[PDB]
Amino acid sequence: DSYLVLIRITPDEDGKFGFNLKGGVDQKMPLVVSRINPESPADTCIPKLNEGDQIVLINGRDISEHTHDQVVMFIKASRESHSRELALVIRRR
Amino acid sequence: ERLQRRRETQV
Ligand code: NA
Repeated sequence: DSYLVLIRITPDEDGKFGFNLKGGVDQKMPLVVSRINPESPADTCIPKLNEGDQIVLINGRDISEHTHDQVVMFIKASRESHSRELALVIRRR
Repeated sequence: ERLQRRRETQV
């Protein structure tokens, strides 16, 4: 069955976390990690992000009715925080 | 009913 994982990523020097996103309310699909860049922040945090993970919470925010572009905005905005850390709750099988 | 090509974004 599915389970949740809390993933905390700090972006690299170029402001990148190292993963690709698909999905959003306008895409008729959940938010899904479509690619992990090997050895990037998303690939080397503990626990690490995985391809196929479904993102359900972004820095405490429920994203179930947000568009792809709105979600991308939320992720980039994590880089302006006090620590500039992205905290994802994802769902995995 | 219909489905456009889905966007993918690198972050
Ligand atoms: Na969504």
